[PDB]
Amino acid sequence: GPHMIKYTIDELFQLKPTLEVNFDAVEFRAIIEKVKQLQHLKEEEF
Amino acid sequence: VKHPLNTAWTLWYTKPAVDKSESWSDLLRPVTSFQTVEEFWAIIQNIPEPHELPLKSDYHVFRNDVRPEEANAKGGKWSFQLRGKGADIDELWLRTLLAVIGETIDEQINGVVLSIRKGGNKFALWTASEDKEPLLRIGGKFKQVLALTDDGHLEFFPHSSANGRHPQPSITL
Ligand SMILES: [Zn+2]
Ligand SMILES: [Zn+2]
Repeated sequence: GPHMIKYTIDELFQLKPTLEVNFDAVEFRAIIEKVKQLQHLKEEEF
Repeated sequence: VKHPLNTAWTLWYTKPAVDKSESWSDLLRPVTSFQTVEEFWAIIQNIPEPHELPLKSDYHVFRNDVRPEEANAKGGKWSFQLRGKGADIDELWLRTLLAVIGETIDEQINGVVLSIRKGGNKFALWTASEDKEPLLRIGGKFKQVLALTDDGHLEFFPHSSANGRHPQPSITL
């Protein structure tokens, strides 16, 4: 039959805490920053 | 100490194309998966906030057995246009994610998408539901999560409208 676990928003915030992740967070940020660099160079602001 | 979530979820990122040719590649990539509250917060702490993302970025947070994609699939999306709430995008996004992974928005909810676009950012809550009765309850709860007291920011688009160039919502709240 059914199965469920529910947490309220407040409950989840109360469980919020360097925190380890399982992906390369440095590379992920670097990719996004490189995109912003290229968008800035290519958009004509003036 | 672990607080398990009802299901596992995957965060996906859609990277903006910087060259025309990149539109021929798969720019939608899975970032990481999580299945506890602690794992969720570790991810949030280690990824850029919505307001920092380049134009044409998307974040997708979907149940593990759901890729973020037919027109003839069942259900649709509740689309939230930030408009005048745009300064609060990071907190509204986080609250939406908590409502989803904590299963309090839901009766089902497949995933949620953040879209960064010129002129205006939006979120989309993807549901398999069709009947207006559950969709109105979902949309009303979503509206409460977002602390919206005016009408017009929420539009429900059935999956069928995806085929269109000018899709039209069947519910607006
Ligand atoms: Zn400049
Ligand atoms: Zn912040």
